[PDB]
Amino acid sequence: MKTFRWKVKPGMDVASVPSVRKVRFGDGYSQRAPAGLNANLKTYSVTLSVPREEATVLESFLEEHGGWKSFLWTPPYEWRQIKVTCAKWSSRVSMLRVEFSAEFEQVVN
Amino acid sequence: MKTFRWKVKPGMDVASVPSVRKVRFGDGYSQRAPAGLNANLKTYSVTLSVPREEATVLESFLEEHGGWKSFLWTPPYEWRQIKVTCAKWSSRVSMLRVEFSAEFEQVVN
Amino acid sequence: MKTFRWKVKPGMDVASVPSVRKVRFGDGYSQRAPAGLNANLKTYSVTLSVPREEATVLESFLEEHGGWKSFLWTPPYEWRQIKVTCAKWSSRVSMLRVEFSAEFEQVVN
Amino acid sequence: MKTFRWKVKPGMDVASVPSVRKVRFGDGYSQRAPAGLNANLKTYSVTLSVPREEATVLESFLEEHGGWKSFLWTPPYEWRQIKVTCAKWSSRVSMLRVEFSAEFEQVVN
Amino acid sequence: MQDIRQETLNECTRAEQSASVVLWEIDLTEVGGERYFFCNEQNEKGEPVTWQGRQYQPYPIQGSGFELNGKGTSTRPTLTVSNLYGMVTGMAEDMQSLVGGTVVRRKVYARFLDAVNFVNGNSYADPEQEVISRWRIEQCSELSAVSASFVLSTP
Amino acid sequence: MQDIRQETLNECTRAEQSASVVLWEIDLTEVGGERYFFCNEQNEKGEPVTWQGRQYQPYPIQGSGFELNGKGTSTRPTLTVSNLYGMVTGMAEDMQSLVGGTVVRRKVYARFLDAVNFVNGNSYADPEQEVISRWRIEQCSELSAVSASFVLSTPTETDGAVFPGRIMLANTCTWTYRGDECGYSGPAVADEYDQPTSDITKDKCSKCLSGCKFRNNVGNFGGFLSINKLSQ
Amino acid sequence: VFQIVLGAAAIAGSFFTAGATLAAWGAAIGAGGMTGILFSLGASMVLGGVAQMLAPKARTPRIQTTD
Amino acid sequence: AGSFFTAGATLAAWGAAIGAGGMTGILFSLGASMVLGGVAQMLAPKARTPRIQTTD
Amino acid sequence: QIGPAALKAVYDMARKGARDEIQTQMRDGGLFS
Amino acid sequence: QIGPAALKAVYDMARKGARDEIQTQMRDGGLFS
Amino acid sequence: QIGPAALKAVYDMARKGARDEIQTQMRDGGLFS
Amino acid sequence: NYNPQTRQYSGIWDGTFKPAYSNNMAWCLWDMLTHPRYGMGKRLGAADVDKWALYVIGQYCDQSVPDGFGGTEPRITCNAYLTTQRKAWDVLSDFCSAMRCMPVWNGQTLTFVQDRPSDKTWTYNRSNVVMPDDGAPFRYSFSALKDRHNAVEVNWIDPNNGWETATELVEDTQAIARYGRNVTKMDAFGCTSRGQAHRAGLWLIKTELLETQTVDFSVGAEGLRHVPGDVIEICDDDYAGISTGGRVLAVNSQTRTLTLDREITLPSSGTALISLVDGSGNPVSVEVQSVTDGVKVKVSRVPDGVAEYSVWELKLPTLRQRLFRCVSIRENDDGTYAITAVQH
Amino acid sequence: DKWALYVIGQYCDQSVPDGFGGTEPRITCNAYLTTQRKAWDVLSDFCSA
Ligand code: SF4
Repeated sequence: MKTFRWKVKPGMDVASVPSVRKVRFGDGYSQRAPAGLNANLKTYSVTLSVPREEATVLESFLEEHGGWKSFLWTPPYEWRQIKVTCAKWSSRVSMLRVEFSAEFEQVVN
Repeated sequence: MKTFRWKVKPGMDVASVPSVRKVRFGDGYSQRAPAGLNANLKTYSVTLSVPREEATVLESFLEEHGGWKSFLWTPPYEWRQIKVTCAKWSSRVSMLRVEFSAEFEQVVN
Repeated sequence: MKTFRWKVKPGMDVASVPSVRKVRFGDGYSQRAPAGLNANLKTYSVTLSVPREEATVLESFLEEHGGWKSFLWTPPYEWRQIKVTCAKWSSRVSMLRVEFSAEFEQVVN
Repeated sequence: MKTFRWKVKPGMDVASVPSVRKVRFGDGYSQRAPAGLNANLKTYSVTLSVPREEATVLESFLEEHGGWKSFLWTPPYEWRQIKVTCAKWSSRVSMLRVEFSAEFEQVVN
Repeated sequence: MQDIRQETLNECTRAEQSASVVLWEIDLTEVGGERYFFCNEQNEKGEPVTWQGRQYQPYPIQGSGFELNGKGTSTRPTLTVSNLYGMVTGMAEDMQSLVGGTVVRRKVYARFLDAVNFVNGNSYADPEQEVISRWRIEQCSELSAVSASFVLSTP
Repeated sequence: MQDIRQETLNECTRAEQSASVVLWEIDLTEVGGERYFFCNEQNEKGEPVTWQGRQYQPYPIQGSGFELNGKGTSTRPTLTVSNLYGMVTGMAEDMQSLVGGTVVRRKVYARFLDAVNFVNGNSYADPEQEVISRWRIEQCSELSAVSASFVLSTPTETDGAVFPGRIMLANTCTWTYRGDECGYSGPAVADEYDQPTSDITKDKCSKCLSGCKFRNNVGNFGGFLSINKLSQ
Repeated sequence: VFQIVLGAAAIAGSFFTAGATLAAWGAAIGAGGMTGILFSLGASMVLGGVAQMLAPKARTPRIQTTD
Repeated sequence: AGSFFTAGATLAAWGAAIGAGGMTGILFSLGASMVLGGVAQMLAPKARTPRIQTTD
Repeated sequence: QIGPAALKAVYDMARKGARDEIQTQMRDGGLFS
Repeated sequence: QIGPAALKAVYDMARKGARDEIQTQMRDGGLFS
Repeated sequence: QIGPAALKAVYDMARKGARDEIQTQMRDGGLFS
Repeated sequence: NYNPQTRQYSGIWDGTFKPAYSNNMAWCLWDMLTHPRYGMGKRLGAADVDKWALYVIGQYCDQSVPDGFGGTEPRITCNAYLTTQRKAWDVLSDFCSAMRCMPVWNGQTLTFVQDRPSDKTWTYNRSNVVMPDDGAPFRYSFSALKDRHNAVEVNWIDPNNGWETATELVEDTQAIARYGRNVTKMDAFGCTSRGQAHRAGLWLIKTELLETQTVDFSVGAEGLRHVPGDVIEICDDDYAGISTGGRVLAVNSQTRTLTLDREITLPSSGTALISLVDGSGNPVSVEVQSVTDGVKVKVSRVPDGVAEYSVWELKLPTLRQRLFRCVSIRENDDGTYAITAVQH
Repeated sequence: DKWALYVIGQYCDQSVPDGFGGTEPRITCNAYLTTQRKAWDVLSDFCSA
């Protein structure tokens, strides 16, 4: 299955952290390069809240890909569909709902 | 594009920690030297709060530079234009606004 | 410039931690010596609050010495003028005032 | 001077952690021996509250000893005079009073 | 000094430079195989990196230990590659573990890459800007279900 | 046991003792330099520590690796010193990296220091209470804009030596010119290229038979002028 | 931020490992972009002599008591 | 040979527990170390020969 | 980290490094260990 | 753990491990270091 | 300290210590490595 | 184009070897390396060995030097008779120690670096090299006291008395009065003339006495221009008490003047030179006329296209060059190169 | 240290049973060193005799 349909409530964290090659010379001078060839990928600290019955469906979706594999997702940040992978998806059960916390990492693949 | 033209929130940190040459064995005589020529280049922990529409523009500006490619900036601290570089610029996307947490380290080249 | 004129408001940390030579023998006996020859130097965890227009002067004063070099200061602890060096001086900006947190280390030099 | 004649605040910690010889491989049979003869010398986390004027006298007393040179003290805990040594004695200098935080580790010699 | 073109020397001294791409070639023709071209990265269009008209396919590859020292022991670099999907394994069972082949390493500034690599093209594209070094495979030091490490040596 | 005075042994056994001050002396007089005296600390009056009437200038200096072991390799201590303000650098370019000099280390209890060091004086001041050790500089291991590290060695250090050392050669003298074995005391005759000279500052022996003949010293020639044909 | 590049005063006693204080590097344990523990080859290359770094010091046969 | 695959497994769960008394780390597989002299050295002890003498 | 196990791991890593360096010095230039 | 103090300990443990490995290789099979 | 990065540093320090110990043993008493 | 009997070269070589008997030791080494039957020709092979480096080496070895008996003599010569089977590294090292060269894999060919008086290739100041946390851009080390040999016994083979091992003793009695007396033995590989053995021993002694210090000064991305054996200059502003290098902040071609960091002091007598970098990496050097304050430097001529934040160096008449030859260059998987060098 | 060698020579001069019926000095020279060895080798040989 390809697309992620659930929605993220609280306000996520979108961390970029570009990789650069940096050399620090002597009296205050330096030398910087973009290191890589294709931008930075960015990662989203996503949290879902779902009813106790749909949590099984969400778990099945996140377990089918199983750490590897990528799914399509349109983040509510730039509204540009991207390919992402999830590898942790911790989940806390409650009386009537389940709260998922996960880290979606964008991948070129 | 070469001038960060956004406004920063009231509470921002400015760390200096200059670079000096220290010689001290145990707790005896100590000798200190100014080390390089551009001793302290500071660091500003800048925070911004912007509507969800301009978050895309701010992130595009920060991502195009991508760690390298210093840009001009006038901090509200000394009001003197300097050249700075950003490397992390995390973001958090609330219901109506988004907050940016970036670090600006000023450079010479 | 030689003398520090600004004043410290809240109550600072005055840490002594003298250096001693200690040997621990067997059944509870030991052997202690003062290690050095001239006392312990003692350090002050100083914090200033200044109007936003005077923070530039304070930073100029703290940057002229730049980690090395010493300035005279009379601590509001013993009221004896001492020679101190500052090496970090973190600063936090606000709407109308700037708060400096610094560590002054007493030096014989 | 050889006796600490100041008064300590209510909250004071007394740690013992005696010194023993333990032999136990994995989680099998274990053997314990009393190790030395002067098993535990304890440790008192002493806190004092003194007016700003007598802080000078307190620090002169704690500084002349300078880590070595144990001094006599009667803790309010067992009311038995012992010989103790101090090594840190940090201080906070408030508007009207000063708080001393010191560690008294008792000795034998 | 190495005989390298003036454009590379001009780029080396700039404060803000482009990314230094490293392109690898494995030549087993002398030992009865083919030539495989690799690059650790794709390009901005999600395609294998085109250098001098030749496509270098994306594959996790990383070399280390490269140095020029005359005194003492001859330098032995190392090259780590991805053995996921059992590709290198297939090479090990067909070429006597790649022993005796050649490894060619090119350092090229990304500014001099062919214009096809970038959406907006490359005005400073120059196929003659590269630094080439040849080594030989001495031993496939490790081959596992994940990665594969090869020892290199001077010819 | 070491021959140290009874006062030092009395101080060593005390539970609460004075600080042990280590004083250093660099002696480059045998290699054409001067003598420098250093201590890691000043005294309570902000002055260089005075020991036995001699001032030891304050300078960051620290030694390590000092031990007495007969088995195995000869002990090689290390001495790290501050190179701020380019001071040791100035010695490295003037004394051939200080190599061949002497390093003298004294351990003295601070209670025995000279009375001038303390404001209230020293009633137990005793200039005869010290422990002395001598070493030689073998190599300036590192010298940078911050510090300088020297390798020290025992003066004996039979590392590069051989025994017996005198070598049997023909057409070459192994003696030292105007030395004891050479036994020459005449006027200037020639230089190392056999060219005649009346200049005493340019008078050297070629160490060949002709050089010896120039001085009529063939009797004291250090070579053996027949072995070149018996070795065939 | 920095490159440590250990020399000789650092390895011979930890007197100048704390001279640079190794603070930000140790807090960042290094990086994937850059490597620490460079271990400058100054004194190691010169142990045999300066003339050994320019020529390979040709060898000689073992001395035999037969001759 | 380079910390390229020490982070391949990321060592996170083991490093956070430094190890255990039940189990040991740093196993250091002896694959390439035992094969340095050759495969024939892992099966036979490579009989020695006397030093060549110039007298002969 | 706890000191005991860390020290043991450092000791085994040091042994492995020493063995690798010894086997490296037995090559052509080296030191012949 | 502060790096400056730990590096000396790691170096000295490496020295001890190297000496132990050298003495081990001087045994029968070994490598004679 | 993350283990993956620290293990390479420990290995390199061990290599340096092994080289230093080997060069030390080639001195007079030593073991001649 | 080489005549072995007269040991002369006509003009440019172009390659294209020729089968003539010669005593040139560079080409004896070439035969040892690239012979398919008995040498290393099956392995290795041609196009892996730098023939031009060996050409220059043989030219150097063919130069005439004083014989010591009154005449002249070729500098370095063969006449070895290799009978025992030794490892190829042993024979290569004897060949490369008889003529003072070190073989290193350049990256495309195996080159040989010969100890010769060479001109500086590049200059590095403290603003062009990597700064570690400690303020030591350049680290200097020195050779030990017992590693400065002043007496050598060279074993050559005499063809006059009889083809037997003659020992020639070389000494430097001045250094024996400073660094004790460090004596060694050495085997001159191809020597059959007393002059060549004495020259080899004297070269060893002179190198140990003159060349003393080494430097580690790991640099930025420019290091890919360096091969081992390159001679460079180090303008260490801390080794000297003055500042003689930095970066250019602004260039004013009209009314020619330059802005630099730090402050420059003119010498009392003589014309100081400033080395800037052209608009195409050519490092021309020009003459300074006067300096205002300590920054505004007026030069005789502003080179074309001198960009801002470009490296400038200062050459004074009373300052030594301090040349260093590279012996090792290491890539740091970072973009920086770790360079080791020794006095020149 | 000349005094240490003095005591050592005194110890080496002591008379001990010869094994044939008479007496004999404890430790003695009569070496003839012809080859050139490192000074450490000769010193260790002397200090092991
Ligand atoms: S050759 Fe004669 S004059 Fe010259 S040093 Fe020898 S003994 Fe003296």
